[PDB]
Amino acid sequence: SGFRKMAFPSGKVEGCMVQVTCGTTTLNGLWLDDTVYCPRHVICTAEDMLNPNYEDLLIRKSNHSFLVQAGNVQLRVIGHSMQNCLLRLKVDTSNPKTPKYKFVRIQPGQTFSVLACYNGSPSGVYQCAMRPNHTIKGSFLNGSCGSVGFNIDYDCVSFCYMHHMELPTGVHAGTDLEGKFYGPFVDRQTAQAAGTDTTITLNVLAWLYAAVINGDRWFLNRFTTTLNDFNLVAMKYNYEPLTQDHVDILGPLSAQTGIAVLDMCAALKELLQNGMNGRTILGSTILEDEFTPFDVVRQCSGVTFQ
Amino acid sequence: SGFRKMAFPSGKVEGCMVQVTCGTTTLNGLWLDDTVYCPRHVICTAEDMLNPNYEDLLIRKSNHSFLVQAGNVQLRVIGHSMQNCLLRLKVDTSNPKTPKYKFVRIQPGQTFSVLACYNGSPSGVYQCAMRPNHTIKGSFLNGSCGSVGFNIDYDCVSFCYMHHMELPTGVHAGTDLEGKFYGPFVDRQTAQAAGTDTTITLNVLAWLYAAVINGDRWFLNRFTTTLNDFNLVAMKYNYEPLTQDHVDILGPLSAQTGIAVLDMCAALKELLQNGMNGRTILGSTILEDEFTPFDVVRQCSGVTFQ
Ligand SMILES: O=C(Cn1nnc2ccccc21)N(Cc1cccc(Cl)c1)c1ccc(-c2ccc[nH]c2=O)cc1
Ligand SMILES: O=C(Cn1nnc2ccccc21)N(Cc1cccc(Cl)c1)c1ccc(-c2ccc[nH]c2=O)cc1
Repeated sequence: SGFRKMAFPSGKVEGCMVQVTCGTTTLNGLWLDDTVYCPRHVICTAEDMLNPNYEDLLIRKSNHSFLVQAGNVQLRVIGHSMQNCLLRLKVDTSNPKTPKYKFVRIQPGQTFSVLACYNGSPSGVYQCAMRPNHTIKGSFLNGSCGSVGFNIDYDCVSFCYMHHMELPTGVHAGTDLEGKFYGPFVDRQTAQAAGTDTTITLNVLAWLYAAVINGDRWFLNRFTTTLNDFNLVAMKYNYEPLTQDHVDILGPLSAQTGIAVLDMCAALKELLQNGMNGRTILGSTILEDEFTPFDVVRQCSGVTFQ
Repeated sequence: SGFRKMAFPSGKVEGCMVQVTCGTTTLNGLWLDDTVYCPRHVICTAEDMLNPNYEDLLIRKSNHSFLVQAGNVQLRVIGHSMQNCLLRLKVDTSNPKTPKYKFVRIQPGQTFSVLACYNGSPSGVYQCAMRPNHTIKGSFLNGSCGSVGFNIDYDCVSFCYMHHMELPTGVHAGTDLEGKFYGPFVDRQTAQAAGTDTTITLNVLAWLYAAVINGDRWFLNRFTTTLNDFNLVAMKYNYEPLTQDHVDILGPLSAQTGIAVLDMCAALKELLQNGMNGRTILGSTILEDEFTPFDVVRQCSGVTFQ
C-alpha cells in the first residue's frame, strides 16, 4: 500500500554524467559509448546568449577548445558537431558504464525521472510530467544545464530530456537527445514565455483508479456521462478534452477495479463541480495529474483492495 | 527555481542490493563488504509469523540454509548471526561496489530516500519523512522487505532504514541497520497499530522559508508571537510544540530571508487559523511537513529572490 511520486533508480544514468567546459563556460553532459552530448550554449559567453549565431560560434572552436571531465579523468575530444541544439563531442574513450539505451521523444502528459546534476556530479532525482505547454515544473539552479530526464524499461534507459533553460515563470525547457526543443522555445534571449497550460485529464483519471486499487471509493457515484458532456465540464475547469483513445488506454485499470471509464468520468465531473469537501485522495487535497496510467500499473498492486 | 520532493541519487545503493532466500521465503538484502543484512523474518514460513521464536528458528538453520543472489551470481554463505531484528550473513566475496558508508539511527521528523526493491532488483526511489509516530508513509508491495532508506553526504552513504512491515493503516515500519525497530513495533503478528501522529512543525516552517527564498511572501504578516502563544495554537491543530532548539535550527534560513523565526511562526499561526483561501505555496494547497531545514538549504538557491 501507499502511493508516492516515485522515480526510476538513477544508477545507470549517474555513470554517464560528465562536466563539459568551453573556456569559462561549464555545464553537464551525457557520455554514451564514445560520444558526449551537451547543450550547444556551452560554446557561448554570457553576452553571446543575447543573439548567438551557433554555426559562427562553433566554426571558431577546435576539438581542444573542449574539456570533458569524467570524475577525475580528463577525456580527450577528437571530434565535434552540432545536432540541432546539442553539441556531440567524440572522445578517445568509450564509457565502460554505458547502459543499454535509446533516445525517445516523449509526448505531452508523459512522465520521466530527472537526474539533477551540477559540475558533472548528480545531486538529486525526482519524477516530472511533460506539461501540455511543453515545459516541466522542475527544480533546477544555475549549473544544472545538461541534466537529463529518462525512463527505464528492463535494464534499457530511454533518454528523453536534456535541460537548457528556466523561463521567466520559473518552469523549465529543454530538448530531446536529438537536440530538438520541446515546445516553441529557442536557445537565445527572447520574450518567449510558457504558454497557457491545462490539467492532464488522462492522468487524473489514472490516479483515481490508483486510489480505488489502494481501497478508496468515497468519490465514486451512481452517475455515468457521455464523452461530450464530460468535455463541456473539462472546458470550464481547464482540463484537456477526453478522447476515445484516452478511454481505451484506461481499459486495463477499468478491468482491474470493475469501474467503467465513463463512470470514473462522472466521479471526476462531480469532484470538479463540488470540490473535495475537506476530504483527501491518496493523501492529496487536489486532483493529481503527474501519474500516467502506466505509472499507476507499475506502482500499484495487481490485486484491488475490494 | 522550483521545489520538488527530491531523493538522493540511488546508484551507490543499487550496487548493494541482493536477494536472500531461506527455503520458500525470499526478500531483499544489503551487501556491504563481506556481510549481507536482511530482515530476520526471512527464516520464517508464513505460519511462523504468528508467534515466532527467532532464537529457536535460527539454531535450526545452517550456513547453506541461505541462498544469496547478486545479479546472476550466487554468493556462498560462510557465517550467520542475528543482531536484534536483522540477520547478518557472512559471504565468501566482498562487494566490490561497496560505497563509503555509515549506519545511523535517524530521529523523528528527519527525511531519507527509499530504494524500493523486489527480488534484489531496485524498482524505484522516493523521499520519505520518519513520522513522529515512528512510521513512514511509503509505497511498498509484498516482496519489498529488506528495501533500505539512506542519505548521501559527500560520497558517504548513511543507511538509516530497512523495511520489515506494513501496518493495518497502510503505513510502514522497519529498523535501523543494527536491527532496532523505529517505534514500539515487533516482527510478529500482534494488534500493533500506528500511534496517533502529529504534523512536523519545524519542517512546515522550513518549507515556508523555501517558498520565500523562491520569491513568494503572500502568507507573511505584520505580527510576531511568543513560543508559548504559538504552542497553544499548535496544540489545537495537532502540530508538534515548537522549541527553542527548533528556533535555533531555523537561524540560517531566517538570516537568508531576513524573516525572524517568531515572525514566520506568526505567519504559520495565521495560515492555521484562516486557511489558504484558495492560494498555493510552492504549488501546494496544504502545509507540507516532509522537508527538513537541511533539505531546503540543499535544494534552494543560496540567493533569495528579493
Ligand atoms: O535559463 C538559463 C540557465 N538555467 N537553466 N536552468 C536554470 C535554473 C536557474 C537559473 C538558471 C538556469 N539561462 C537563460 C537562457 C537565456 C537564453 C537562452 C537560454 Cl537556452 C537560456 C542561461 C543563462 C546564462 C547562461 C550562460 C551562458 C554562457 C556562460 N555563462 C552563463 O551563465 C546560460 C543559460
Ligand atoms: O507486512 C508484511 C510484509 N510487507 N511489508 N510491506 C508490505 C507491503 C504490502 C504487503 C505486505 C508487506 N508482513 C506482515 C507482518 C506480520 C507480522 C510481522 C511482520 Cl514483521 C510483518 C509479512 C507478511 C508475510 C510474511 C511472510 C513471511 C514468511 C514467508 N512468506 C510471507 O509472506 C512476511 C511479512
